[PDB]
Order: sequence, then C-alpha cells, then structure tokens
Amino acid sequence: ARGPKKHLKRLAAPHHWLLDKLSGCYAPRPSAGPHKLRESLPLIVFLRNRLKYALNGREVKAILMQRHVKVDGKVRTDTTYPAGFMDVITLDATNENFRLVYDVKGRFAVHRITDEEASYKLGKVKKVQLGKKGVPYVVTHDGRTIRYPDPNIKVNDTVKIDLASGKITDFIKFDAGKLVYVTGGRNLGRIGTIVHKERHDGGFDLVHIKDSLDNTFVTRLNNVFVIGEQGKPYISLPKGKGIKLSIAEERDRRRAQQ
Amino acid sequence: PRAPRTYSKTYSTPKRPYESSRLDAELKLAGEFGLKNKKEIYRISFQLSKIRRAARDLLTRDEKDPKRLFEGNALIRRLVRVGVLSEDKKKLDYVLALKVEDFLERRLQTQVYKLGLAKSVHHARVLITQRHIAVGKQIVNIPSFMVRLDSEKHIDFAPTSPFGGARPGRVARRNAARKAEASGE
Amino acid sequence: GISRDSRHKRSATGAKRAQFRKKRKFELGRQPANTKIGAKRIHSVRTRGGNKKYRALRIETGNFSWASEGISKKTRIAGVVYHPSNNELVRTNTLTKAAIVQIDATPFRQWFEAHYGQTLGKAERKWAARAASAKIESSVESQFSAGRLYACISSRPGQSGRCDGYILEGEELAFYLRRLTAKK
RNA sequence: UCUAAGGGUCGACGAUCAACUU
RNA sequence: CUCUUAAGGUAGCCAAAUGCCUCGUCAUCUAAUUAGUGACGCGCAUGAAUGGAUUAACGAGAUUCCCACUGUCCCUAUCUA
RNA sequence: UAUCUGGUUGAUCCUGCCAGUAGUCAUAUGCUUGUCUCAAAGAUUAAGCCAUGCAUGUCUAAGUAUAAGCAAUACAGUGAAACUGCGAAUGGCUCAUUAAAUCAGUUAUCGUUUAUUUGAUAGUUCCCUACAUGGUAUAACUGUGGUAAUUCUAGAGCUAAUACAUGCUUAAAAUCUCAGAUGUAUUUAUUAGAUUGAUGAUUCAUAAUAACUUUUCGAAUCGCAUGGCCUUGUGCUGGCGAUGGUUCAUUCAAAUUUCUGCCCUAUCAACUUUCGAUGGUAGGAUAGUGGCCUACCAUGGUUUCAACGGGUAACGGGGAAUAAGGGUUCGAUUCCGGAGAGGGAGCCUGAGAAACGGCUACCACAUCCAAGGAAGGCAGCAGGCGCGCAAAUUACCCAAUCCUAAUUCAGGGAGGUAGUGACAAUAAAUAACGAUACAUGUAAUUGGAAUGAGUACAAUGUAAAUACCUUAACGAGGAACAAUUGGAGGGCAAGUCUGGUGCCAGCAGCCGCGGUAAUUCCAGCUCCAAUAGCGUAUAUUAAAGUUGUUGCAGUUAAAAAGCUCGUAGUUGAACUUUGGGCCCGGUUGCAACGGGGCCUUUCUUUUACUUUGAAAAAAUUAGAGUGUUCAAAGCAGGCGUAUUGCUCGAAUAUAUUAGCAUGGAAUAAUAGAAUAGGACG
RNA sequence: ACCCACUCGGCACCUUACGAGAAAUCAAAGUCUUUGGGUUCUGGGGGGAGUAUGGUCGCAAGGCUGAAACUUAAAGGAAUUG
RNA sequence: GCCCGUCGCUAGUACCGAUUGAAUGGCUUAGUGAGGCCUCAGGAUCUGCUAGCGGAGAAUUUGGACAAACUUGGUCAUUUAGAGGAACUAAAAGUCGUAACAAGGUUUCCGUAGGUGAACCUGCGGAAGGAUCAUU
Ligand SMILES: [Mg+2]
Ligand SMILES: [Mg+2]
Ligand SMILES: [Mg+2]
Ligand SMILES: [Mg+2]
Ligand SMILES: [Mg+2]
Ligand SMILES: [Mg+2]
Ligand SMILES: [Mg+2]
Ligand SMILES: [Mg+2]
Ligand SMILES: [Mg+2]
Ligand SMILES: [Mg+2]
Ligand SMILES: [Mg+2]
Ligand SMILES: [Mg+2]
Ligand SMILES: [Mg+2]
Ligand SMILES: [Mg+2]
Ligand SMILES: [Mg+2]
Ligand SMILES: [Mg+2]
Ligand SMILES: [Mg+2]
Ligand SMILES: [Mg+2]
Ligand SMILES: [Mg+2]
Ligand SMILES: [Mg+2]
Ligand SMILES: [Mg+2]
Ligand SMILES: [Mg+2]
Ligand SMILES: [Mg+2]
Ligand SMILES: [Mg+2]
Ligand SMILES: [Mg+2]
Ligand SMILES: [Mg+2]
Ligand SMILES: [Mg+2]
Ligand SMILES: [Mg+2]
Ligand SMILES: [Mg+2]
Ligand SMILES: [Mg+2]
Ligand SMILES: [Mg+2]
Ligand SMILES: [Mg+2]
Ligand SMILES: [Mg+2]
Ligand SMILES: [Mg+2]
Ligand SMILES: [Mg+2]
Ligand SMILES: [Mg+2]
Ligand SMILES: [Mg+2]
Repeated sequence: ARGPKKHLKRLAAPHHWLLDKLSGCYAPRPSAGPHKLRESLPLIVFLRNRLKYALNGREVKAILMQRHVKVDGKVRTDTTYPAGFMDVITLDATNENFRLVYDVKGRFAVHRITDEEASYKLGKVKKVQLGKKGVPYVVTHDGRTIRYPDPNIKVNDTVKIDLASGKITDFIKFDAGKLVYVTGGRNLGRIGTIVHKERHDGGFDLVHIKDSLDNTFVTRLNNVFVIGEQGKPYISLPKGKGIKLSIAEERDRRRAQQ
Repeated sequence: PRAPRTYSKTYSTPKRPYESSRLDAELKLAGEFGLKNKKEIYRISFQLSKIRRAARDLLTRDEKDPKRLFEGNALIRRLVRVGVLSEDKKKLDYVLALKVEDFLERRLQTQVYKLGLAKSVHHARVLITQRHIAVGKQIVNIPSFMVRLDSEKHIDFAPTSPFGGARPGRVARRNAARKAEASGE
Repeated sequence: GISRDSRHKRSATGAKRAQFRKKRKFELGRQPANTKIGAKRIHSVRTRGGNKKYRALRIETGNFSWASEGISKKTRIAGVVYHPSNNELVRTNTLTKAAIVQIDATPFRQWFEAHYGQTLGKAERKWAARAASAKIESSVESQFSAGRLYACISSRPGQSGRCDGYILEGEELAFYLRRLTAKK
C-alpha cells in the first residue's frame, strides 16, 4: 500500500503488551530494530506500563533523553526501541538491571537481575555463514553478527554474548536433554528439557519438551531457545520458571493467601 | 477510531405479551418486592436464564472434566457469595433449581426492609433512593445491589442522611426557622 | 507504460479478467535497448531500489574468453552472423545475449604467440614448459587465418551495458558452423 | 533489398537439377 | 323481431394494381406529404384453383424513404473533336 | 434458551396459506421525554456537485549564519529568510470497481527489491594541495522591473556546504606475471567448493584465475572537551561522540507465490486460440520468476465435479441479528487485507507512489479575468447545495494515544475535548410514613419528616472549561416539581357503562364491527398492557417440520416423468489375526475403568476417517477474578502506614473447512504372484 | 387330463389389522418425532398461467422449457348430519 | 341452492405492435490521435583548455511503445413513446343464455380435431374421480 506503515492502531498491537483498550486509538509502533515487531516490547511500554516509572509517553521520552535507560549496554534513547527476549534493560538512576524474559502466561515479565550476570546476555544462533573474505560469522536471535565463531557452533545452538565486547564466551549445543525456553506459540514462556527432535525435511522441525513436572509438550523449533542444561540455566529464570500450572491449581495457589 | 465500547442488554421481554397468569405472577412479585416495573422481573429472569444456561452446559459435561469443575465451582461460589444459592446446595443442580425470588431476596430494597431499617419495601426503596443507606463506608443509592452476604452485617445508615448521624436534614431546618416565628418572637 | 502484470493476459480457462488496480510502478517494463555496433553509447537507467542499469546502445568492444586457455581478451565485435531468436537481429547487427558474433581475434593471436610461441595464425623456455600439447582445434585456428573468431554473447547489453562473451568451441562451434553454412 | 515455406532425379544424409505460388 | 334466398361472402384480406364518397379516419414518415408505410373497415363493387392469405430467393417490373454521390438545380462558366 | 393462537364448515378432521406473536449495535417515522453512565451518526439515493477556513511539515551540541534581526577584536547566545537533509508513499476518508478477482487460513522466494533501525564490515586509491582542491555556482540577501491576477518570475552583484565536481596521505606483511599486478564494486568465462562450511536439495555461502567497466565505494564533514609526551613548535600523539559510506546480516517492509474455500443464474453449454490462448527454445524487459513482451515452433489450455457468459441495490474477512440442536439472514461502518481520490491514461522525484491536500494530457464539470490569461479536484475535518424516508458544529485543544522531522521543544481537523443527538445500551425520580372517621382497605379530613429535578459560593475535574462525583444557602403539598404511548369482541390483558353517529362517519394486521339496541367508530368515565418510553412502516430472524442434512410432502389436498435403455453423479453382498495365557504399570473408588510389553506359527502401496498437538491477530463470543456506589462496563486492583513500600493480576475455552505433525487401523476404497518378467539370501 | 400335498414365479382376491393414515382406506399407503437400506423425479396457498417472452423440436397442428406485473383469504381433501 | 362463458360500461396491470421508434449506459472493429516516457537527431547560450577541442546544454526534432479522447460503425443491456390489436384482474345484484354440481335433465372428465353468439356441441381413443366393485 505505497510504502511501510508508520502507525500501529490499538487492538492491532501485540496482546502480550497488556495495553489498555480505551486509552487512545494508537499503540507504540515498534521501530525497526533487533528483534521483531510482534515479539518485541518497546521501551515506552516497559517504562510506562511494566514499571509505572513514567506516567505518559512525554515522561518516557523525558526519562530517555537524559541517558537513563540502557539496552544491551548502549543508551538507546529511542522512545519505541524494540527491546525483546534476553535483552538487558539497565538503568543507573534507580540502579537496577532487568532481563526481558517471558513469564508462563506469555508476557514480558519484569525480572530484576544483578550486574554480575547482566554483564552478558544469551543469543540463539539464527545462522552460520561465511562472509566476504571467507570469514565465518554467526547471526543470533537479536540480529547480532559475530565473526570468527567457534567452528562447532551450529544453527539452533545458544551462545553466551559478552555484551561489552560482543563475543562468544561459551556456547550450549542443541541436543536432547538441555534446558530450553519457549519463545513462541501456545507454550510461549515455558521452560523444559529437550526430549526428542522430529526432523521433517522440508517442513518444520518439531521438538518435544518435558518441564520439571514431567509435562510433555511439542512445539516448533523456531521458538525454542536453549538456555543451558537442566538445573543449570545459563541465565536467571523468572518467578515462575515456566511450569504452566492449570487454572485449577492457579486458583488454589491464589486462595492459599488468606 | 478508539476501540468500540462493549455493551449488552440486561433483560428480555416475554414471548407472549398477554398471558394472564404470568402477568399476575409478575404483579405479585412487584408488589411483594416494591418493583418499579416489569423490566426488573425481566432482568432477574434474564440473569437466571444465563445462569441456568451456563449450569446446563456444565452439567452436560463429564464430571471431573476440568472445565466443568472450574467453571461450576466459580458459578456456585459467586451464587453463594451473593446469597442466592444457599450454603447446603453447592451442587450445580440447585443452581438449575433456583428461582426469581432467590435473587429478589438479596436486593438491597429487600434487605433494608428485612433488617427493620424500613417499614415496607417501598419505604426501603425511597430510603435507598434518597441516599439514606450505606453498605460499608459507602453510601449505596441503588435498590438492586445484591448484598454479598458480608455486607448484610454492615447495612446501616450513613454519617450523612439524617437518620444515622450528624445532620438534622433539610425541611427540619426550614420548619425550625418558621417555628421560631410561630413561637411569636 | 509497459506492464509485466498478469491481470491482463486472460486466465488459463480463457476467461477475460475484469480490471482492478490501475497499473502499478512495481510492474513496469521498459523499452528494449537494441544494442548496435560501434561508437559506444551507454545510458543509465534508474531502477527499483535506487539501483542502476546500463542500456548499451552502439557498443564497439567486448570482453571475450577463449575458455580453453582462460584468457578473456578485450576485442572488437565485427558483426552478428547468427541469432537463434530472430534473424532480424542478424540483419540489423543488434547486439544481444546469445547472439553469435565475430570478433577481431588479434588479441587472442597475440596472447597465443606471447604464451606458446607457436605461430598460431600468421623467460626463454616458458614455451617449452607449455609443451607441444598446444594444438587447440581444427576449427578455432582456421578462423585465425581470416582474423575473425566466432563467439557467443553471454552478458546482457541492455541490462549490464557490456557485451562480453566466449569463443565458440567444440560441439557448440560445430552446431553453429552447421547453422552458418546452411543459412549463409 | 531480403527472409521463410512449399519440389524432381540419383546414391538419416549426400550429390545434382528445376518452377512458380504464398 | 321481422321480410327473405339455391345459398345469403365462410377462413382470410383491404381506401390494396380492386373504395365512388375520398386528398376516408388514426398513427408514422417531413418544416410542410393528394405520395409511402402501419392500422381501422356496413367493403360503391375484397375473398377462396374464375384460386384466398403469405412467402425465402429471384426481377432492365411499379413505388416510398435513407446514406453515398453528384452541374438535376441554385447559376451558370469553360475546354476539346 | 425445544410453546403457538385467530380465519375455509351447519358442524368435523386435515392440507394449506393469510393474520397474529417475539427479537433486531436495523433503519425510518409519530407521539412523549425528569435523572446518571456509554456514545452511533450523509453508508443506503448521487464514488453527485462543492463557496469558505483548516487538514504537512521539520533543527540538535553536532551541515551551511557578516538577517544592515535581536539582545551583555571572527561570529562563542538566540536566530527570521534561504540552501542542504529528512518527511510529505504514514495517517484520515470512502466502498465505486471487483465473483478465483479481492480476501481468509496456509505456503514459497534455491525467484527478488528493501530508505530507515540494529549488528558487523573497508592499511591495497596516486600517472607538484593534503597543515585540506575548484566555481566551472548558486540560494537567501542587495538594487532594476512585467502582468489585472498565481505559492509567476526576468535582468545585474556577492556568498558557503554533509549542495555540486574533483582529488592524496596507511609501511609492514603478500604471491603470481614477464620491475608490475594483486581492496572492493560491475560484466563474462573457467576452477574449487570433497569425503574443505551450510541446506532435504543448488551452478549456495565463499574463495581463486584471466580479463572487463559512458567509474562504484574506500569521509577534503561537524560538536563538546581538551588530555599526555615532547625535538617547547604551525611538534608528536590521544577522548567521547554526530553525520556519512561499501557490502553482508537484521528489522520495518514490498512484490510475486502453493493449497483449499466465494452469492443468484443453463430463458448462459461450449469457452480460449489470426489480434498470446496452453506449452517448448532463445532473446528482450523487470528488482526478480513468468507469454510479462518478442521471434521461431508445437496445438494446446478450461468445461455438467458448471467452464464461459449474465446479475449482484456484491469490497473480502474478523464479526452481527436471531437462535433447543441443525440453520436463516446480514456484514458500507471502530480491527486486518484490498481498491479509489470526478472519468481514463501517462509520468517526475524518491528506498518506497503509476501519489492525485504531485505533475502532464484528454473528457465532463467548473472559478477568476482588465479577454490577453491564469488556477482547479472535500470518497480528510467542519460546512453548503442536490438527492432523498434517511444522518450533527463552518466549536476548543495538542494535555492524553501515538505519528512525523534535523527533533526532549515544532507540527498533527490523526486524535482527544466539548456541541447536536430518544441510533442502540446501563442504572432508575414521579413519592414514603403517621393520626381521625367508616367497613387490611375508602374518602380535595389532616400531621410531622426525607430527598433530588432543579439553582448555586466555592473545591475537584479539565489544556481551558462544561458535565459527572462532593457539597454552603435556596429548592415539595391538588408534593400543578401533574407520564406517556397504545388498547378494552376474539386472537390478546382489560366494559352487554353513558352520550353521540345510524351500512354514514369511521374502525378493522385477520376474522369482522358499523343498517336508530354499536361491548369494535367519535367521545366521557372506568379498566388493561408496556413504561421514559410506547406505537407505526419496511427489511430480516424465530415462529416454519410452510425449504425439511437433522426434518416435510407427492393414491385422493400441490406434487411419481407414458414407458424402457443409458452416461456423468450417488450407492453397491460376504470373506483375510480370532481366541487363549503371562507381566509392568497407571487413573478413579480389593474392585471398576482405561493402557503399554511379551509369548501362543506371529516382532517401511495409495486414500478417506478419527485421536492428540501446533496453527487459526486483536477486538467480539463464552468465561475466571475484581463491590466501576449496582449495572452496562473497564482491567483493574489489594494490603498495611506517617512508609520514604509490599503484593496478586490483565487467565482459560472455541473457531475443526484447507494445510501441517502425531497415535489408531474398525469402517470405506485401493495394490499386490497367473503366459510368474513372483518372493528369500 | 384330473385329484391330493409341497414348492418357485405371476395376475389378483378375502379376513384382520400389531401397524399406517385427515379420513376414504392401505400387506403396503406398514416396519416414521423410538424420525437414516440405496437411488431418480416432482410440489411449496388460490388465481394470473402452462399465459407472455426467449430458446429448441415440428411441414403444420403443436411438443419441451417457462416467467413476471397484478390480484386474492381462502381455494382444496376426506368424512358427518341435513 | 349453487353456478359458467360471450357481449356492454368503468378502473387497473402486463403483453403484441408499423415507427430501419427514442434515450441512457457498457463493450468493441476502423480512423484520427493529445500527452508524458524511451530513442534518432538538433544546438540557443554557458563557462572552461589552448582558429584548432572538448564539457554542460534549452527550444526544436526522428522513430517507437504506452495510450487518454473524439468520430463513425457494430453489438449488448436497461428504461421508454406508439395508431391499433389482444388478454387478465377488480368492481358492477347490465344484457344473452344455463355449461357444471342430482342420471343437473345428452353422466362427467382427459387427449386430439373440427364447428358454433357465448357458455359449449360433435367425431375418435382413454378414465371413473360413475350413475355398475355383482350372472359358474
Ligand atoms: Mg367477412
Ligand atoms: Mg376496402
Ligand atoms: Mg395502407
Ligand atoms: Mg417525396
Ligand atoms: Mg371453392
Ligand atoms: Mg374476383
Ligand atoms: Mg428473366
Ligand atoms: Mg407473519
Ligand atoms: Mg453517497
Ligand atoms: Mg493508507
Ligand atoms: Mg554463486
Ligand atoms: Mg525466458
Ligand atoms: Mg457481502
Ligand atoms: Mg458496489
Ligand atoms: Mg465490511
Ligand atoms: Mg453501496
Ligand atoms: Mg480499512
Ligand atoms: Mg492510490
Ligand atoms: Mg466528488
Ligand atoms: Mg493518480
Ligand atoms: Mg482533498
Ligand atoms: Mg493523500
Ligand atoms: Mg466532509
Ligand atoms: Mg412528572
Ligand atoms: Mg444530581
Ligand atoms: Mg371506547
Ligand atoms: Mg380478554
Ligand atoms: Mg407442506
Ligand atoms: Mg383434483
Ligand atoms: Mg393432486
Ligand atoms: Mg453410471
Ligand atoms: Mg461391503
Ligand atoms: Mg402455488
Ligand atoms: Mg368434498
Ligand atoms: Mg345444465
Ligand atoms: Mg349434462
Ligand atoms: Mg337439455
């Protein structure tokens, strides 16, 4: 329709932003950036709806233009910067670091972390490709290209990214029995261990995941993110650890507060 | 434009307009409970039809089916909280076997009367309409209120509303200002 | 202008399609280059995405490769002798991909002499190292006595502005020689 | 000014010969 | 209801190359139509192999309109044998 | 939330329709209209025509400042104008076109372009400036003007760049050619790319060789700080940044694209094919695939499983109304996709438009004019005309939601706010309680309270208000602060009441009522229904098992073809591992029910079906929680205090057509070895 | 040829109806609200009307296909008593 | 009792119909063809290096493809006029008869054909929905 759209009408925004319906006609359209339009979370949304620090978008940009907010080590003064999964949002005024991770309901949970582990971040290797001059490189889930990767880093593996030098410190290899986050689909926000991978040449790769409670759910390889081995996640998990209690036991946990 | 504003009807007229037995039953209910019009009975029967539909959908499901368990428990909880479903009838079949008077009993216009705060249901209606009744720390001027079975211990007069506190009223002041003259001085 | 859309061009059942969506710029075609010979004239076309194409009109020199010794000398195109798509292109000497042209062959003879030193068409022992196994063919050298080498265009002059190509060799050359000794 | 198609005789082709119609 | 015949003109068709009145009446065609066409029909005096009605094709047959075309005309002029 | 009733007869039972009845975010219209919350609204007819005003502009520290612009030893700040850059392709409107088209779900790009964002990435450039090249350049500005008029511009004099055009500095390392070449970009050819990376798969990524280019890039740019070492000079170095730039990846996208799915119509059965229709080769063109176009060649491609044609008062979908179940109808319209900007067509710029608040032309309209000429496009927001049954203010504002730019600041009729508004929806004032007489109720017999409908200091709210919430004083007695809209024969609740009219006037959806005895008209009284609403008209849904798959009927009520054959379609007998036994282990209450595994002669045809799973945006629907005072709603909120704060949420289900993955192997189809060209190692 | 008994197939018939139907009646018109063996054709109140128009067949007569505007509260079936 | 048709009056709705009728809209052959775009050229004047020679270049201009639009013709669709003709319906207690319902006074009806003011009559074949379930 003659070009790229610059508006995002409310009720067209991604639902996991928990945006109010009758606030205005429009939502913050995620600018082009590292992750995606749908799988992103704008800094305005995370500053005005997930922490209530700012009250308006004006106040969000006021917070942003004095270099308070910081996404993955850099300033990111963009009001609608598309921060996403495994991103580190550190603010030095009110010094605290968050890691954008998915709760078990499928929203971007507010997950405070410490500087000693916010130093780095994780990245799912989107592709391994030889660049110009025969220099190998890896592309990660957040759109990062890292040259001279370990010759044993393949697709669907995860790499620990320094986030200050932007290099690969370690890498977890996709295989049966490693801890995986689910970053899309019905089970978006669950954590489990890889049990089996169905190949489906041509079609879509499927993976069967068994959470701590021995629940076994299958999902597409596109949205599973290796985060370490069982019991040793290379990152800190949010308050729920992706267990996916049913509504009955959720109501039970709720009524356990009398 | 802004997202649409959801709205629903709350009542349903009867299919037969001039059924004399239904008319007499509606007038009996309206006289007993001090109702302004047949639309209040219509609204209560609409709520009851929705409740009955949900209960029927659940009862057709298998027992210990998670959806039936969860939603029937929620419906029964809501009904016993409102006081329509009694304490010993938490089975989802008594939900089906409920009635219009079970909802008309929990009306604040009925509770105010049954608590002696009013001389009749019409006294209760005017007393709620005139901001005289407070449920908690909150004046409630709506006859249809569906007391939560905990507000029952708290339905009393307001600090306003010169039957339960500070002020003496409005016509009392003018009658005092004219009784000053009526005294002669 | 010219449109490459399929909203015209009635469907496979034969039904005539109703029109919607007035012609879109992302479906435009353009005019053929009809590259001629001589006095190079290249025009820059602005294409989608800010890119540039080069319409070759009247091209004089092309880069042709022998493909047997891998030289790719730059030479002069004499004329078009065969075109599989239109004899009118041969008549008009219109330079075009897959056109069979004739090239000067003088740079190729000079390279053959500076490389093998073996009197093709009329630092000492490099000619010895490139040993007696230098017989090219009985049809690629008989053309050197006339100084015209049969070649096939491989670039697209209307698209890239260049008229590069390769010298005919082997069964391709036999095929085109049969075609030429028929149609000539 | 050209292009194409449509033949005879002789020994998948080769040699030779020939008239116009499109 | 009459008088009346061998039978009382049927099916059709018409101001028709058959209708006096008559340039019939209505419509169409035109600026204007005794023309043409379509209808109407108590039709001087239409009508059934003295053939009625109709008909594709055909016609140096009679007729009306239209397009083209033009010295037929407006309005004549000029050239050749 | 599975209902019927009146009307054919003297009466009956049916068929059957008409009529009634109920709903409609479904429109109009009539009457009436007190309060709070919510808020549809020129779609229908004329994608008809439009006066006027606004709707797109934009600056940081960080492109260019000698404003004769302001203000307290080159400007040090601000800064009009202008050049430059970016944007103006988003938004908003409308539904005219459009029926395999759009669109929906699902695919592909190993078939391409992609400004921007994000990340990575460039020691190789020279055939007498690099301690920095030119005007070949110009704007704004200064002065001279033409025209009636335009966001018209000529003529002359300067002036810069991150505008324009050129153009060097980086050794060392480094191999091939016979000292030179060797970065990248373009084009071609060849080579490797294995079994030395990837993919299911490549002529992929990538590298190499030989060359090739009307030269591509390889900063001649800017801000704030100035630091360290020192031949103390115009030294050498060194920050944090901004902007720019090649390529790759990423993102926002785009364009094509797989499969399946659109309403009525046969009084549309053949359609397409010279003039591209289907395919092949080659080319051209495109960003790229492709008959997209061209040349040559072949004669194909669609179709009763409905092609092609015609109609649509047809934009598609999410969804809406109604709904026992199944369905019927609707969907111009809050979100997604498409298309258009009076009708066509063409094109500039740009990453992106076949753009119309851009241009060019024609057609139809139509403005101005000094007659020479010039300027247009409300289906943006208001507003006018016209059309109509049918739809609001030429209002305020960027505070919210977001968007745009050079950007924290400016702009935004996008949007919000208010005005109109009985579209629709929510809650629910018009009275309540005593005394006296009479037999719990009757009376213009009377008393004390209560309140908001209003009105209004303030204060909250708001961008500034308005209103709502909260309230000082006022503001109830036939509380005239007076409720209506339709009815009273039946259907259908309610009158042999009174007066009037006399087959008239009229009523009456239908049956009927009215002709001097009217329960039916006109009224009065009384009564009934719903009620701030009620009636009427049209449409549609239920009623309708009167469209019937569930689920109709066809002897006589409408309906079995005159009869038989017969293609498509639909449908089609039975039969192939059953039955013992041993285990492990689940879920519910030793039992029941469900599995999985072994033995018992026993451990990769094609489909349908079905289980499970992923998918099927949000809104909507069902629905969990939550005292918006209740409610419609909304996604909030809750818990304690004198903190310098703690905490739960914004679930879940369904869309069962098509595709995908998985378990089952009954049902139904299909294939196996018969001239053995069969199986086994 | 006939008689008796049985049997298959056929034209029918008599009685009774579990059953069906509005009934007349029906061994199918039954096995139908306890509604599904397969399949073709037809009807949707009465007229206008098997009309007009178009198509097609026919020598013609006509056949096949086949509306609409408009109109109407009945028309119709079986049976009962007069 | 019920009832049928012609004819006559009134009103309404459709139909046929000379007029090579009319209007509007869609599609389209042919002709002409604006405009931009690509292309063959062209060279005002605008500066540069030395009459030698280059660069930028407006008007104009050739040929193409894209093509609006107009004219003519064809075709389709939808409205619409029309002398006259021929129906249907409604109303009307008009005229003529009495065709059907009883064996309706000739049983009725179906197909077909012919005839007659009108219902109708008649021939041929058929049906009972007949006025006969019946002659071993
Ligand atoms: Mg006669
Ligand atoms: Mg005559
Ligand atoms: Mg005549
Ligand atoms: Mg004449
Ligand atoms: Mg005779
Ligand atoms: Mg005669
Ligand atoms: Mg003759
Ligand atoms: Mg009805
Ligand atoms: Mg309109
Ligand atoms: Mg848009
Ligand atoms: Mg490659
Ligand atoms: Mg090709
Ligand atoms: Mg529709
Ligand atoms: Mg339309
Ligand atoms: Mg729509
Ligand atoms: Mg419309
Ligand atoms: Mg839209
Ligand atoms: Mg457009
Ligand atoms: Mg308009
Ligand atoms: Mg346009
Ligand atoms: Mg406009
Ligand atoms: Mg626009
Ligand atoms: Mg408007
Ligand atoms: Mg009142
Ligand atoms: Mg108030
Ligand atoms: Mg009355
Ligand atoms: Mg009654
Ligand atoms: Mg029926
Ligand atoms: Mg009959
Ligand atoms: Mg019948
Ligand atoms: Mg068959
Ligand atoms: Mg079988
Ligand atoms: Mg009928
Ligand atoms: Mg009868
Ligand atoms: Mg008779
Ligand atoms: Mg008779
Ligand atoms: Mg008789």
